[PDB]
Amino acid sequence: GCCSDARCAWRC
Repeated sequence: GCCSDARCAWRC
């Protein structure tokens, strides 16, 4: 589950 870059992840 990848979402907003400053808190949630980009790597999935």
